[PDB]
Amino acid sequence: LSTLEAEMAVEKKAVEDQRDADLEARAQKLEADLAELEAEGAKSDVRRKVRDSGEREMRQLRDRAQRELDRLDEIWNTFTKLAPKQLIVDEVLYREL
Repeated sequence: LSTLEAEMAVEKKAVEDQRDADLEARAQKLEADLAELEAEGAKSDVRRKVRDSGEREMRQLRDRAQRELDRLDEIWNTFTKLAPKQLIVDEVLYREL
């Protein structure tokens, strides 16, 4: 249980580091690309539509990564608390186990 808990946290951390690296890069792309639009023929409403599409895209990026974290925690919890008579209806989670 010690070695597996470690590996599981390392793998779970690798997803956290990957998420933080992508959201920062996407945010930088927003700053740089939004600066071009604000410095060149800028208008109030259009820039808001570009940043809204930027915020919405960033939201989806964090949601996806959080889904994997939720899936990972669902996998580690099921193994530690596992016992006979337990029923697994996911079938993809069972394949992962």
